Amino acid sequence: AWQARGLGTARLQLVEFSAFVEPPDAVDSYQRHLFVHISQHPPLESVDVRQIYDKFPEKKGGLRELYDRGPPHAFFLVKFWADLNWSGGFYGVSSQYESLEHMTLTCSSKVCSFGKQVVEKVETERAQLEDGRFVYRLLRSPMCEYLVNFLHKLRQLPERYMMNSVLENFTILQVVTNRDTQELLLCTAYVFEVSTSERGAQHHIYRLVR
Ligand SMILES: O=C(O)c1cccnc1Nc1cccc(OCCc2ccccc2)c1
Repeated sequence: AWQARGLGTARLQLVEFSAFVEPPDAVDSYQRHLFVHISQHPPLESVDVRQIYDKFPEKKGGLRELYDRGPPHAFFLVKFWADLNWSGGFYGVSSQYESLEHMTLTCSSKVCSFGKQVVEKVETERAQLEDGRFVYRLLRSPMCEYLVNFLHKLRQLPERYMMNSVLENFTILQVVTNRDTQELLLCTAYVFEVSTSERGAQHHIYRLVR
């Protein structure tokens, strides 16, 4: 009855999320290539979280501990089929959330390889009042150089199944918390495959249950 139908909770809803590259010539005629993209402008299916425990960090800030803090309804798994056909351009990530209440968000994004945290980015965004609800805009964050280099290497692999093998061990954990109260608002686990290109980016969102 109170089961999510999109990625978010009654406190904080994902509006839009994308990762993209704009070619250097974008200044002349604009174009951006979307690696992955969620736009949220029946209940979702569910995946038991224990199955994905070892794809993410441990001991602290890991999935089990986070799920242990709660709240359980705030945990989502997103599977992406990334579009890897698109050098020297701008690699960016854009996130947008909204809420009924005014908070200061802290958003932590962790890239893990074989479950070991490899890179982490932490950002805060203060609410902006706008049309009844509050909007949080973390737009055009530069991709970190580890991911850009990873994408350039990945795009070079001679077989799609080889990119999928490599991506089997690559995950991203995103945890959004109330900066002031420390309460977790949204935790999203991302897992990745490569899209055949022809099909651009796709995704499938699941609730994480236990
Ligand atoms: O923004 C950053 O530097 C950043 C830093 C630390 C952690 N996470 C970050 N961002 C982020 C979050 C979620 C997805 C995403 O990229 C999808 C592209 C992609 C990557 C690999 C295989 C296929 C497709 C980027």
